[PDB]
Amino acid sequence: SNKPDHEASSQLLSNILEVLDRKDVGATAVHIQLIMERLLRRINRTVIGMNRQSPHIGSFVACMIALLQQMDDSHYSHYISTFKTRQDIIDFLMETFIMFKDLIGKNVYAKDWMVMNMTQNRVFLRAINQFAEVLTRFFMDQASFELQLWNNYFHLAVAFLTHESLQLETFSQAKRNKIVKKYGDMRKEIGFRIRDMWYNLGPHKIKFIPSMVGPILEVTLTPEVELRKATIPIFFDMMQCEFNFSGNGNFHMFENELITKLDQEVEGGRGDEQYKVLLEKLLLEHCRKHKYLSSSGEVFALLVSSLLENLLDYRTIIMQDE
Repeated sequence: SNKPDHEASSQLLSNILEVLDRKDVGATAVHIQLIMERLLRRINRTVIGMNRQSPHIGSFVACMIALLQQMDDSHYSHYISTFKTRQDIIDFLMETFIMFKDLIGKNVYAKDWMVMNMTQNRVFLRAINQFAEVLTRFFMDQASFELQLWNNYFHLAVAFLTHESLQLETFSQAKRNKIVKKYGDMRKEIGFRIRDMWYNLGPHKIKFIPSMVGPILEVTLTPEVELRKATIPIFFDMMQCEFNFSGNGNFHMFENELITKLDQEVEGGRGDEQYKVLLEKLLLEHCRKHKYLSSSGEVFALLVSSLLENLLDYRTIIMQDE
């Protein structure tokens, strides 16, 4: 029966936290700590159910982030880390990620509040980061089993990283620099964190490739240079992992959907010629790092690259010939 109170509650919920954020009124680290402790999963449940889009849900949105905006890692790690039986906290985390995907998908703003938009981007960065560290120190091969959940994470991570791109900052010549000075390039460390999570995964990667094949391309498809630069080697990485498998088998299964998706997005029109160029380059580098199977992957990547100029030429010609 909480329904009519939602907005009203948010009102309450608003002011408290913001007067908590009000600087010199009084020290509140433990106080906000407590409020966190006994309201987080709660409000998350709410906006799970409050998840209807038409109403004042957006307000709750701010509420949530504001909390965690104010609220510091020491707290995340404090007891929201330190819950009861682990499986419960696992459940909670799935709730978190699924909701985050539900946020980034169907964003609750008309894209004109891009300022607070950037802010909530940042706070989501921070929060999911804290989730990353706990998921390591509570769900790496130290928690060797029940390690699928990253599915969500990774897609969510990728799904996060799949907006606010070079053309977007292009809008004003100032726009890029503006958002960089205020924020930098979020995508950089976003992808880097996903990358180090990949590395941190360890041997269980082989359990995971065919799924994560899709995600690693958009990030690689990224218009920018540098993170894409650090991003390609992952490809040689899991192809090598598939080789650790290919001791029994190959990586043909891998390269198949590789090529597949590669197509549908390249024809979808994201990468550029220099994209394939640097692909070729770096993959070749990696192939110099390794022996014979690197040469095999080289000829396969030559096939790839070929297909790439085929597609780019296709695109440029279609947009101008019929």
